[PDB]
Amino acid sequence: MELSFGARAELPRIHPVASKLLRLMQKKETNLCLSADVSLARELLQLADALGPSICMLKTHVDILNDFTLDVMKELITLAKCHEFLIFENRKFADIGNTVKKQYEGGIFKIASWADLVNAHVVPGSGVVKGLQEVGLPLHRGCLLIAEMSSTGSLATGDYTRAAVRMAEEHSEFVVGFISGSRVSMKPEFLHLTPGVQLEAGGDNLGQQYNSPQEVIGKRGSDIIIVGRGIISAADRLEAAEMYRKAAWEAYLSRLG
Amino acid sequence: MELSFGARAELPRIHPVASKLLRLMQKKETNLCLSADVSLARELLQLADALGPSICMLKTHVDILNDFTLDVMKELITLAKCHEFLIFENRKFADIGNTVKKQYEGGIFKIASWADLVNAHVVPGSGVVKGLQEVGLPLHRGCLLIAEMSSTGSLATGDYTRAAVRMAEEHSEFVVGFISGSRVSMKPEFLHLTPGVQLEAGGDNLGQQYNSPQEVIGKRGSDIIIVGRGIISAADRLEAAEMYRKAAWEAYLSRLG
Ligand SMILES: *c1cc(=O)[nH]c(=O)n1[C@@H]1O[C@H](COP(=O)(O)O)[C@@H](O)[C@H]1O
Ligand SMILES: [Cl-]
Repeated sequence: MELSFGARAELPRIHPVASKLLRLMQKKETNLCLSADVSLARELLQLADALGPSICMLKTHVDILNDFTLDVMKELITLAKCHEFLIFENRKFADIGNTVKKQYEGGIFKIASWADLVNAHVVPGSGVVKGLQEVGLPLHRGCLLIAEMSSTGSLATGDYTRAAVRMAEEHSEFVVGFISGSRVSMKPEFLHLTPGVQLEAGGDNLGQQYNSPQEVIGKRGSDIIIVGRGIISAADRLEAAEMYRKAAWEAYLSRLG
Repeated sequence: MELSFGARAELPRIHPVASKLLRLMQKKETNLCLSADVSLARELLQLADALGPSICMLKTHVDILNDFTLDVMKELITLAKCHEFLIFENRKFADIGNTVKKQYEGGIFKIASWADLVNAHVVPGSGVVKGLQEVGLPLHRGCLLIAEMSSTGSLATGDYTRAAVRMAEEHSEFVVGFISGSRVSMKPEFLHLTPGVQLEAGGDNLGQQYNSPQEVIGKRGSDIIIVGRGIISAADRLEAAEMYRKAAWEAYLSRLG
């Protein structure tokens, strides 16, 4: 009952942004999302260009980009179109509906204007989704709900995770998936993206816990690995990205049969 | 026995930021925080100056400020020092430790460089606090933990709320209190700040729910009301600020005896 990414792109209830992503995943043989956790535009753009062919998605961190401008994002969009990847902004929206609407659409960042995908916490209740949707729906954007977190002590467990899944189901015109550590929905229209991924066992000094691509994709049933430091800290970020891409792709192929 | 704000300001285990806030609350007879939910610097600085005398705190929304610069924040600080109120940035930090550290210190906004107070969601586990504290402690800052939310379908209930209180207790060198709808800790060194406050019954059309100053300060035992639209959308903003200040203050006096 496992389907390829390319077949999932054709599912009757699939959102257009999800279909676009699934098609490029299949085309490029990648289910790797780069977490571009860097402070300078030059580095962001150079990683985007060099690793573009290896990734299905680049996760931006505009709240840490010391030299953000909208022109930087225009250049990133050019690279995304060229190399074929989606732009996912990291910011974990987590406020009442009316607030997150403005945080998404406006300020200096104007996130909705350039991000294909955003993510939201479900702790406020579904108003968080509803607010983001008022902005992103006509822009053909999608949203991921944070159903589980990778960090030590995470409270996104049990009934909380179930609430996230229900909320996604009830807002499928805009919610395209989850940030989670494993498959949390049985519905194949939903994407599972998993951060906290490295080839080596370990964690960091501030509560991050790591699992491998083979574990996350192969055994836990997620779709896409989100990798920051496992790539960013490497001497050769391109080689690192290729190792992560192969790991995640081959784990996916093995669950297909 | 309930202590006055002035007496709480002198408690041996009080955090310096909380002491500063409690002293000016007592001095100015105000336990009102203005939520400065505006898009333009001119509007933020106008409200800060006009309403400064009536408030103990101004909650900024830098993620919606279309013309943010550091010079705007220098000028806001000058108003805060003149009128005597603290600056509390709204952004509900909600990510792993390593990420929120950078979101707090860096980017274009450099929140730690001008906000007295920040707030965090507890969903990621205690790393969210550890990460923020690594930046906030050197900068003499404080943090509030979001123990309850004002919105419909909030998951910040029960064991989640209890987890927030334990996290605060264990990080009392940085955490000075809570965003909550009610008193959640019995320790008088912690502040309670409550959003979703208006004089009349109701909500917004994106899940916000409202309670009155008398209910939240008097019956529910909170310390400070956070008010945005109840003031900002009024014809006469100074009069509205004064109505909320008087309401919150009298509720406090009555609980005190
Ligand atoms: C988001 C949600 C979550 O549960 N765990 C996370 O780590 N994140 C974000 O993903 C990235 C992890 O990066 P790294 O540990 O691979 O360097 C990071 O951007 C974090 O905010
Ligand atoms: Cl709030």
